Amino acid sequence: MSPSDFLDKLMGRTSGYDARIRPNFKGPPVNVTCNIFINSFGSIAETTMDYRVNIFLRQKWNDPRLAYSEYPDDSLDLDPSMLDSIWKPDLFFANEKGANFHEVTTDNKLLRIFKNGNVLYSIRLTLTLSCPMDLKNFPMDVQTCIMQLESFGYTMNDLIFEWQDEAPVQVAEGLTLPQFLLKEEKDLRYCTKHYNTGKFTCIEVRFHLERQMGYYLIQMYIPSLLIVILSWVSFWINMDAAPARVALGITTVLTMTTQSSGSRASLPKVSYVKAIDIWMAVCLLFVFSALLEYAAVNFVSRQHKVFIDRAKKIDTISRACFPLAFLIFNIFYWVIYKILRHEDIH
Amino acid sequence: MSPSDFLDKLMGRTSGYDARIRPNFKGPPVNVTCNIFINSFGSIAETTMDYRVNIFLRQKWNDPRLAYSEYPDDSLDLDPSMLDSIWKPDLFFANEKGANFHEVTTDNKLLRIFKNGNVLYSIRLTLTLSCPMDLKNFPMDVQTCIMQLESFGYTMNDLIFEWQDEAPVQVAEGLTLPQFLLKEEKDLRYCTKHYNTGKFTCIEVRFHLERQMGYYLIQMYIPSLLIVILSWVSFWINMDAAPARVALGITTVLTMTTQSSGSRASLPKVSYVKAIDIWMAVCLLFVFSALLEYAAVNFVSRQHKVFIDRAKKIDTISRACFPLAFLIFNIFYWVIYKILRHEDIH
Amino acid sequence: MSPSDFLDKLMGRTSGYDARIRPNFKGPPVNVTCNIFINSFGSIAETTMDYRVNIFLRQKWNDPRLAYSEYPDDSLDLDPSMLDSIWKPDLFFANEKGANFHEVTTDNKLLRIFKNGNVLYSIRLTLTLSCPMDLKNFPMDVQTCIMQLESFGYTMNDLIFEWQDEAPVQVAEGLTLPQFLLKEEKDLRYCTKHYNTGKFTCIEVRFHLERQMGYYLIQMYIPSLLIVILSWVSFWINMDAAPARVALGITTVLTMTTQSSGSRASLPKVSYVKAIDIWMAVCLLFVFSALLEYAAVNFVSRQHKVFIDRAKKIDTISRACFPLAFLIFNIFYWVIYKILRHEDIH
Amino acid sequence: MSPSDFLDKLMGRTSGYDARIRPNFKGPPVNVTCNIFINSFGSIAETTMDYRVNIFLRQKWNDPRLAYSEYPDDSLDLDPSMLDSIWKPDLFFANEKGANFHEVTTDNKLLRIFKNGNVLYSIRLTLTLSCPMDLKNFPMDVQTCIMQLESFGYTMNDLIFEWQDEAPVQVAEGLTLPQFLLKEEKDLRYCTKHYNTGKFTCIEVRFHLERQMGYYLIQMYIPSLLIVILSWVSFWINMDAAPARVALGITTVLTMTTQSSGSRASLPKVSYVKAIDIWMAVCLLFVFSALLEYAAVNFVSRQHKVFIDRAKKIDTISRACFPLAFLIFNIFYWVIYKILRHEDIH
Amino acid sequence: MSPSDFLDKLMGRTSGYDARIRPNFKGPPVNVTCNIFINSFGSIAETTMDYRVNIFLRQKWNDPRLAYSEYPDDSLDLDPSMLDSIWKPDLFFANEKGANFHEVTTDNKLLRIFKNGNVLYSIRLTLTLSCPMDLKNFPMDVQTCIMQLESFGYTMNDLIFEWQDEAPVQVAEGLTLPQFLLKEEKDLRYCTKHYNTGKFTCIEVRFHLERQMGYYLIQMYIPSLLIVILSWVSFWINMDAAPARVALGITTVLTMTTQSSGSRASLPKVSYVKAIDIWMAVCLLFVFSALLEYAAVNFVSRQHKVFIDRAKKIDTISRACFPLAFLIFNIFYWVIYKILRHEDIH
Ligand SMILES: *[C@@H]1O[C@H](CO)[C@@H](O[C@@H]2O[C@H](CO)[C@@H](O)[C@H](O)[C@H]2NC(C)=O)[C@H](O)[C@H]1NC(C)=O
Ligand SMILES: *[C@@H]1O[C@H](CO)[C@@H](O[C@@H]2O[C@H](CO)[C@@H](O)[C@H](O)[C@H]2NC(C)=O)[C@H](O)[C@H]1NC(C)=O
Ligand SMILES: *[C@@H]1O[C@H](CO)[C@@H](O[C@@H]2O[C@H](CO)[C@@H](O)[C@H](O)[C@H]2NC(C)=O)[C@H](O)[C@H]1NC(C)=O
Ligand SMILES: *[C@@H]1O[C@H](CO)[C@@H](O[C@@H]2O[C@H](CO)[C@@H](O)[C@H](O)[C@H]2NC(C)=O)[C@H](O)[C@H]1NC(C)=O
Ligand SMILES: *[C@@H]1O[C@H](CO)[C@@H](O[C@@H]2O[C@H](CO)[C@@H](O)[C@H](O)[C@H]2NC(C)=O)[C@H](O)[C@H]1NC(C)=O
Repeated sequence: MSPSDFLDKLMGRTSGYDARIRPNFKGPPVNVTCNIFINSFGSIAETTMDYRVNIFLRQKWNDPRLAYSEYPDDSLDLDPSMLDSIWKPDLFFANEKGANFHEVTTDNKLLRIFKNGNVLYSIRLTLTLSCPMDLKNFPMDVQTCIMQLESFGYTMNDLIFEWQDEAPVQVAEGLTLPQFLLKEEKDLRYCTKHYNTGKFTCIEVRFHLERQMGYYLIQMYIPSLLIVILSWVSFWINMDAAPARVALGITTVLTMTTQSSGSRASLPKVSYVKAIDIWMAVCLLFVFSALLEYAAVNFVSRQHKVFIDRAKKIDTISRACFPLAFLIFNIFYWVIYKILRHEDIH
Repeated sequence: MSPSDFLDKLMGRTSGYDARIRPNFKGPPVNVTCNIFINSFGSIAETTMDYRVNIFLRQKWNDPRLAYSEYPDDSLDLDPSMLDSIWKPDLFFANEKGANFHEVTTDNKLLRIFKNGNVLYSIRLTLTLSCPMDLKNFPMDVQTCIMQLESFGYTMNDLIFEWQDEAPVQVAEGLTLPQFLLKEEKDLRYCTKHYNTGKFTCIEVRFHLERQMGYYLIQMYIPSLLIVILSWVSFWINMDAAPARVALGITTVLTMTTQSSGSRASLPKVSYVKAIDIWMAVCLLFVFSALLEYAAVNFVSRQHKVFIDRAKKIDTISRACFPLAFLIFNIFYWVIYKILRHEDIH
Repeated sequence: MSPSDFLDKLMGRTSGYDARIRPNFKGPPVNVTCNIFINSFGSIAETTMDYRVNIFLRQKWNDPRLAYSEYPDDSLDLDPSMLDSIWKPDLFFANEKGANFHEVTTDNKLLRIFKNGNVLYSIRLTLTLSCPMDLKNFPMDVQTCIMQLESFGYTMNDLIFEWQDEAPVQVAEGLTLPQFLLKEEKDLRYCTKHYNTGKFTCIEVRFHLERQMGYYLIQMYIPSLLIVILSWVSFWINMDAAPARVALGITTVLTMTTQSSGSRASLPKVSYVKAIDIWMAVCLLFVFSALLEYAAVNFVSRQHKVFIDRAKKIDTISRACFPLAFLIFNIFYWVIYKILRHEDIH
Repeated sequence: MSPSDFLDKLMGRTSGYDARIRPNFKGPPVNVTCNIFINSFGSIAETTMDYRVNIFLRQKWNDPRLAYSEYPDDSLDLDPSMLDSIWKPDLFFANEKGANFHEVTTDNKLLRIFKNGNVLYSIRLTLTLSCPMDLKNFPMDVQTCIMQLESFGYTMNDLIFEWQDEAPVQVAEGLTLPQFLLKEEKDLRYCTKHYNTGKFTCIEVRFHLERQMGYYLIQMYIPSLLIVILSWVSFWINMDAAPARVALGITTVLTMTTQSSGSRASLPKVSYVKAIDIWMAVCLLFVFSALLEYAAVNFVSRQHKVFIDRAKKIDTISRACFPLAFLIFNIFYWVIYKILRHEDIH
Repeated sequence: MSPSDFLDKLMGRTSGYDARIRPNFKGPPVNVTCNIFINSFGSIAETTMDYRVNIFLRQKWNDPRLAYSEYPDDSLDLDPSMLDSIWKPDLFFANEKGANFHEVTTDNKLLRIFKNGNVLYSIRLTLTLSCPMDLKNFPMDVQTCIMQLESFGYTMNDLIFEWQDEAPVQVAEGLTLPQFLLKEEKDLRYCTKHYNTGKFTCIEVRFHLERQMGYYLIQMYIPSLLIVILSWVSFWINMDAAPARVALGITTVLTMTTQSSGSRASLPKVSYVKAIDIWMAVCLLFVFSALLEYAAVNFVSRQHKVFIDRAKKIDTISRACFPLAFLIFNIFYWVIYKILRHEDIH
């Protein structure tokens, strides 16, 4: 038996097969079972509020008109040359900003037809999916990325999207992301769009990502801590030496304002306040109060000797008060964020 | 009755249907009723003077030649395979810089034909629409984005664009923009282009966006206020200590010039002045006058003791004059902008 | 009379019409009358030496083979479906780096055929035209943008490009550019390319743009003036206080070098000098000479009291010499540039 | 014998050749022998975690149906006009983010058919292949780039990919990369993907790249060494002069924090620490301890003469202690990294 | 005689002309004579190691099958409608990273057929050609850009590429590049690729570009010279005033490190050292030695009056030693680079 003509007798003008008609035209809705295989993950830009992903989308459905028994082979691995002449679901990604196929040597498509009439349809896709991100608790935040698979033309009585009981979302082995950590577990919700044109099917997955804090502690917490400790040096400097103490005040706030403005380089402008802003605002208040303390002792020292020992008493108290009032804030910052970020796991 | 041949008898060579001829060729103009559904909104770049939007454009019109009665179904959900062989309006966006369709799995199109001959045509579009923006009152400004839907080839006697009485512009639930706030109400104007080639139909919507101020107060108002308060420390420093007071003058203007140049990072170069420039120019005049005040008291102190108490009197007056003259400016800046920005709601 | 067959009898195999043959094959050259309508203007990047423009290109020419008398309608508004099967001029833009059509819903084309056989052909185009820019007199410069419309395949004996006597270049109402001002008048030159392949027709327009100076005076003239005035404070400071005066010298040149390097952020590296460089070089010489003046008085003061009053005399003279020598330069800078920029209007 | 009809008799409807059927349909798997020729290499972006490469992909396989004996020519150099009508392997690159063909004048393809029925298929490709990079030991790191060639539709019983015994990967002569060094040797592994759809063939190459350190020593090691030596000047400055010594402390850490933040300009945010961070953290601890040493001697000097010589003793010890404790660290940094980077050659 | 049928009789099924067969199939190789016309030149990015160019590629060759005598016209200006149905060389650019055609209104192609059977084929192309650049002697370097035109499918016995004796490379009048100078003369080498697939023809041109130095002297030589002269002020300052002299030391190196890091903004990271690095390293050594000189005189001054005049002697010597040792370096830097850059013209 020739391989070429079997495609003609199975589908075409001779058999009356039409690619514009769904399998069960006036019967039960077509149940399309979908699953994905994340080949790559990355390019998560916070400013643009989206992320890039490369997936292998597989779809399975039953077509009674494509049932065959002539060839004894249980499966029929078919090239994508007739993929434009069989009926396919009109799946689309609702949160997608930009997508394209892959044609590096040939069409990156797979098609298989089984004896019972089922059809396996695999494709390679690159997506740039939008993600509404909440940047509160910025250095220590669990984000949730979204992915919706919804039909465009067919309603609930025509097309239904489902997952398998077996691994709907598989991730490639060894895929490690630079700045976050992909959780093993995933959430499969069942969205359903309700437009003025009618009802449409939809399926949704959730990806939980945890940001890595190490970079931020190396960049905007340890150097800011060093700057605050540096400002604490002024209590040990001689109270008479005015240019030295003011230089320790002013140069500290000089570098701190630049660090505060530079800590929000990648963050998209957001009206709410972040935990990083709380940290660098409290540290800026600490070093500004340190210079205002000198502005107090310098005016106290000139009141003309009970004003001399009183001037030294502020320096002695502040030597063992500013580190205590900063260690308390560190406890009230590194505990209230390891409690609440732990809360709201999902 | 077969599904395949009904499309042939309804339209094609057998029925004489032509896609190059409008429905009422020599009769009343075709009334096309349009509406949109904003799926996503964002990427509003001020430098490029445009914004990005992803919409679902729906068009409805009556075609007498497409009236059918053979199939008892009231509606006929048709795949987009014959969308290139029926008559469609030549709609285009006048303010569009760049647009494309979506073909992530199949064509993102919808087509429905009813018994009376009406046609429903839905499509998914991504647009980059130009927006003439006025950046005066920059930190607190209500912008207005524009969207025009105009025919390219047909005139008023052929094609007419209209909205429904029901929700012409619908926005997806949960769509929150990073830096602005989309008003619930919308304005539907009725533009009409008048070129040398004739008259053309047009319809226009207006989107009112309010910028969020929080980011700006965290970045270029609170740190500038801290810098001005820091410059006010020099009145409390000893008048004899020349290097300390000049260091408090110069380092203040050193950081202020960088902050003034850095406050216009994203703003496209604009000839008019902004409210941010007024704020940082007045604050720069305040800290420059503070250093010029020291330049006055230092020259007054050396005139050789009536010149000593006179020198101290300027410091005592300026301790309770600069905050008063700055609080008055704050009243004359945070009231004249909450009055006028409130004015001109549209 | 049917609408469909008239296109077949007017042009096609039955009538012998060929789209590969110009109307007057062995007669007078075809005169194509062109005009444009600038829908948008902007994205004038100085670094890349080009600008972006979106235009409506209209072309008019006579085709004797397309003359019709059967339909009583004077004009024949035709969809762009046969625009690929009629003869069209092979116009191209010589200074174009990148261009594309627009297909947001359908083809953005217009075609009209009149009784006498004339053809009106309108199209929507987006262009990125290169512009050779001269950046001398940078803050105050009149640039000239260029746009050439030239045939690629046909010579002078075949194709001739012309303008109308009526408004060849029309600009959309309300089009205001961010950083420049488009002059109302335009120049229509008549270029003619002379390659080794022969002679070709060409038509050229000129757009005169004036830069807006306000941004630059807010950024690199007023702050530099404030810095120079700040350096003039050192004459009023006590001559004995060495760290204060040197701090007023050094911090001034510290900020000035950064401002001089930062004033050429967008300017493409150019070998010639600009007016901004002249301004900031003279101001840098003024503040460097101010510190060298202190380097003179400090060495004069220690020569061991005729050396004391001599030291004070330089400070008293320089108090009323540096502003006079800077006001003279301001006159010799703001007059020699309002004379010469006024000159060379075209 | 005509050249045109031989292609028709060799393949087509007359001969029954089908491009949708692999050569040995129900026999042994088709063995495809592949090799590449790297025409260009570069654009290795660390932030995006990928690299760009332009290659000449050559594939060789046997087709019994294409065996010919009519033309005495041993080889048949065929234009790519029938490349779409013969069977070709569905090769694809697994780690590819973006790829395209080349059509600068014509299709950049080559096809040769020999007497025995073998087929040579050469193509020009541009790839943007993702590379999982490990940035530990950043200034001195051996990276490994990856390239996988895997079939999409055919399994192990159908398609098998192999290399030659002769030069599978050839590099163009004179190809020198800006920032790395391509090793002469290459590793050819034999990957095999195992998806839920079945087994697939795969072949993999490895490219070993060595970063060039010179740029980094000129930028963030020599200037940091100069800064640390500059901080060592404060031991030679007079212990009484408080503003001079604190200015040598503070300005040093002022520039060092900017250098530490600026050393990670191109590096993508990574949670682990790098060797550059170790270097600039130890140097920051050295200069911060130098200023804390002054904060110790200044407080020791005022205890009211056994406190004077004790104050000078710390300065004398630190003159010959800080360079010794820094030279030891240099030995413990430039040896532990020339041992371990040498280790793990592959 | 009709114009339409002559194309059919000259080429097509009736005449047996095949576009898949070269003119002399089993005879001498086809000699294709090529020449270019650079319409635009620019966008030479050093970081990406490539440049952009827009050219008019003209090719001339003889086709005996296209010889005609029926039409008395010596030349036959043909539209590009049959350019896909005649034989054309498979030219490609070996060093090209990205290229595209131009279709702004129609296809930007030209075709002419003469009586003897010769064919003239002109096309418009935009290229992004890679250029291996050597950045040593960066401010004053003669670069060489490359352009290779090589066949992809045909070998030496089939296709041969040649230039004319008359102007192979023509440049448009008035083309002035921003940052370099294009030499009038050009080098035409004769490359010949030798792959494992066989021998291929190739032709190569060379473009010599000279960088303009003016921008660099305005940016990183004159301000660095001013900084070094500023550091020379410290010799004239009083030796007792410690904070003034150290502030002149430290602020100088503070600005110099930023200038040294900022002088390599556009340069791609390169392991070798550049002339700019030599210049700013020597100037950094000069200002660091100036501060170390103060660190010497300050320690010499306190040795308890033979130590006082000895301290002043270093200041007096260094007043007339540092400018002499810097002028000698200027001679040994501005002569050794005007000798060697002059050498190696090609
Ligand atoms: C697609 O799935 C739906 C839901 O599982 C099927 O609908 C059910 O079909 C069974 C079998 O006839 C009925 O007994 C149920 O009453 C149906 N339920 C509903 C809610 O309709 C449907 O038959 C499936 N279609 C196909 C083609 O497999
Ligand atoms: C499209 O809408 C216009 C305006 O509503 C219609 O024009 C009117 O048609 C009615 C019915 O014949 C007339 O009585 C009016 O005089 C018309 N007004 C104008 C200004 O023309 C038009 O008929 C509609 N066309 C279709 C096909 O529905
Ligand atoms: C296109 O325009 C040219 C120039 O106006 C026309 O050429 C002239 O035609 C008139 C009418 O026959 C002659 O009297 C002149 O001698 C011609 N001048 C030249 C320089 O050739 C030409 O006829 C026009 N062609 C068409 C088709 O309108
Ligand atoms: C492709 O290569 C495989 C492996 O070399 C070949 O499979 C072998 O073929 C020989 C010859 O018939 C047998 O003796 C071996 O037992 C086979 N081994 C396996 C593991 O199958 C195969 O024949 C080759 N196919 C072609 C078309 O050359
Ligand atoms: C293409 O050019 C080559 C080289 O000029 C030609 O080859 C020569 O042809 C002449 C004329 O028959 C012979 O006498 C020489 O011996 C040939 N030399 C070589 C090295 O082959 C060739 O004939 C030209 N082909 C065409 C079609 O013009």
